[PDB]
Amino acid sequence: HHHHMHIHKIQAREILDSRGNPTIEADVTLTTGIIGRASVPSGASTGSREACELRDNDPKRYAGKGVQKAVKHVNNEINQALQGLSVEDQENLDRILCQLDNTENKSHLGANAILATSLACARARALSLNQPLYMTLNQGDMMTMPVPMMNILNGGAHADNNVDIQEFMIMPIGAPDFPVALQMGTEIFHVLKSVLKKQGLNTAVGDEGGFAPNIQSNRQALDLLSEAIEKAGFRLGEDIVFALDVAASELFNEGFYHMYSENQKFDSHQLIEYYANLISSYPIVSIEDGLDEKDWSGWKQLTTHLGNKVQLVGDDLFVTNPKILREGIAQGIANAILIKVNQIGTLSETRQAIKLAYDNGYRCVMSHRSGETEDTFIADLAVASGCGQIKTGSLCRTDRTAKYNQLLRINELASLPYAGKNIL
Amino acid sequence: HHHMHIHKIQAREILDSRGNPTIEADVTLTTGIIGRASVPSGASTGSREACELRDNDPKRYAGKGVQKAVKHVNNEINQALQGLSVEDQENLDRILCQLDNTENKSHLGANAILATSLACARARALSLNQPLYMTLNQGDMMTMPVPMMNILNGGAHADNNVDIQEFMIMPIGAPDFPVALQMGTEIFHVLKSVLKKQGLNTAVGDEGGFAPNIQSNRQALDLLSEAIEKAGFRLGEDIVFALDVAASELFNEGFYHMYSENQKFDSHQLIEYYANLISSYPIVSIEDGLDEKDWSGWKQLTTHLGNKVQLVGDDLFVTNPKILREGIAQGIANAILIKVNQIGTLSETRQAIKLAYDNGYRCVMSHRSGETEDTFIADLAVASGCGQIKTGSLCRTDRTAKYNQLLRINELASLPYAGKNIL
Ligand SMILES: [Mg+2]
Ligand SMILES: [Mg+2]
Ligand SMILES: [Mg+2]
Ligand SMILES: [Mg+2]
Repeated sequence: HHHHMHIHKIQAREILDSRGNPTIEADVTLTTGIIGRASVPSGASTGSREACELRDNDPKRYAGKGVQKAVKHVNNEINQALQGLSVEDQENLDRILCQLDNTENKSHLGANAILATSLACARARALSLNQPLYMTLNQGDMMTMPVPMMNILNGGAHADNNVDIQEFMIMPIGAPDFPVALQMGTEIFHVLKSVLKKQGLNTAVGDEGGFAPNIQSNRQALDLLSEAIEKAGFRLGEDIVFALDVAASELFNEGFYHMYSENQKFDSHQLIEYYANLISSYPIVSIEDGLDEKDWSGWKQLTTHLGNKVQLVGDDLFVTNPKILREGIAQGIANAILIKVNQIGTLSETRQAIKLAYDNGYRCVMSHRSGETEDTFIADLAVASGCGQIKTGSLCRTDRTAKYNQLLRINELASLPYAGKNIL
Repeated sequence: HHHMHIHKIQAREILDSRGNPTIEADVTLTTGIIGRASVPSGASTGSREACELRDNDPKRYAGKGVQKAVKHVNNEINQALQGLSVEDQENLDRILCQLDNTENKSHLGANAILATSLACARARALSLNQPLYMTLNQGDMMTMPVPMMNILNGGAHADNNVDIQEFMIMPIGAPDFPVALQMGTEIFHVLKSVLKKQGLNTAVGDEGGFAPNIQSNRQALDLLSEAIEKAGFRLGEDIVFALDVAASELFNEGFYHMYSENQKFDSHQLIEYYANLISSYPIVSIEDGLDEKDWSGWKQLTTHLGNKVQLVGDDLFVTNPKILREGIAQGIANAILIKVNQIGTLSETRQAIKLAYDNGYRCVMSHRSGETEDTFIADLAVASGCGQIKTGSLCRTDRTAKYNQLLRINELASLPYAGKNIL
């Protein structure tokens, strides 16, 4: 009977994210007793057009970062708005949530309250169907185990070192399947720890589990990773390639991009040239947010000049937002989008952005935030969407490894190809 | 009772919070219910811990694969347990121990055995349609535990110069557990500002505590004190300290080496050193203050300071009822750190707890420095009524997942918070 998908109750609670800041978790209980549960991540380098992350701003509670207001919105308005409705229709529930909030940026109820509800409903649906989450999430795309881009040296907003570039990532693109890809990246990660330790560089980790040394230059960071790849026995280019998240909106000030670690200040043109030179020296296949979220003329130039040679990922540029991605597609900027559910607030709108990217030749990279939880939703969504690439952290900290472990579990019975080099 | 019978047991290799392989098991009942559990891994491991079976293939995960343990679950353990009931935890655990037939579980591996033991416990809870902590209680009065929160990491958990492994705060003055978690978190974030303002490292070690270099252990305690005060809490009334020295890591050739302070100590001298710390700071608990083999030292420590401070045996006892029994008889320590993977079954862990309770020893439910997303120790801490948990700093989901599970239990458990009763 299909009334078994009807919602009995929705509730939320405050939990801690992986940085120690509160975030929201929602439980959706159906009339059969089944409970779908999901929690919401939180970024540090957040684009200016991300949907509203509703916080309490009480200085006497968690330094103003409580989320009891968002919890209260789930317990009250959202619960009573959705009770008796079916979780079988994800689009209908997300539509009701957006209309209940009735603001462009989800600032009445909070994008975190809406997303917690949206994802918990998706899990309640999957439990009702008695199928793994990734199966219930697929909308016809050919599923693959994704290639991970693994952020093993952290900088920028994620660490207190002098590193300007936010993320230095390795991608085990030459691996034959996902378990071996994880093994390769893990082995490189541990060799990198030894390489750093021998040079007296910091091996404590930043927010995403990558080491947080001070570096002499971005090139030194890439040299250190190259050294670790070689000492682990893998081949640059053939086995492992590089991806970067510059998070350049964090470096843009007063009309210039500031590479403080290198005492350099670049206009847009000079930073494009800077990237072209890095690409000619290292196998960098992907650059995320190479330019500022408002530098649309720069992004167009970057895409024309280097887009044939490298993947260019809009993160803050697009904020997982179909309206913004549509404008970017029309203007010809970037060729990939970083998919962050909590940048937009619902599964359904995330799916819109994915469809708009696929239909127009853009790749999708499924992504964590730097503030994670134990929730592994993005592992199932990466597989289900067939996007072929995931960005979910270094190889330490369970906020990251829990996603890698969920991919290992999915790989057991999914009988799916590894995206591998097809992502190029 | 047909609904509690085992259909199949299987295992898989996953990554722990340090990036090293570990084992996770699924126990599938004839009803289709699946109990799942994974196994943590220590860094400063006692010499008498049960065998953590690794593959030792240098071409694979630097020799730290656990496929041998996974295969022991898939084959020997599955075949031995097919058709038995998870209703009786002691029976399954007895069967697992007899199947291995070695003193330190070196044939199947304590990790293979523990993964099965805990997965069976979960499948049992699910079959009873009861929260895990409910199904784990064995008559003790349940409480929400006071957390000791390791917010400055050293020793084997970070590559800084810090000798003491763990500097912990305990929000003993909090009215309930959510407020205790809030207190510790607020201090954690303030401590980050304190360190950052002094130019000290705020990247984190294995358990989520900051990993700066320090001038001395007193300086570290001063830095924690400054953060407690700037966060607006009171030393003593609100917040007290606990330490894990992991002194077996510091012991070599008759002396304990505090390299960071350019000093070494014999056992007698290190006892004095603790006495002086305790008189300068509100330290209420010292774990592994002496080497795992320094039994004469531990006796002296216990007689001299045991009425003033909690003395937690960790490597001293390795959650092993046989060793705890010897220690109680000799009068050493007054608490035990409970680590399921030091002994290898839930049933033997429960034996240690009961043996401690029956003799006036306190129990501290504990993580390992290498954790997984598994939150079993949150439910076990509550179910045991031990009143104290050690499960990490206030960042890294390997730690916060356990605090989050305690928040979830607290919602409907209607249980008191152990508070100052832990003294
Ligand atoms: Mg960002
Ligand atoms: Mg980014
Ligand atoms: Mg230890
Ligand atoms: Mg210890």
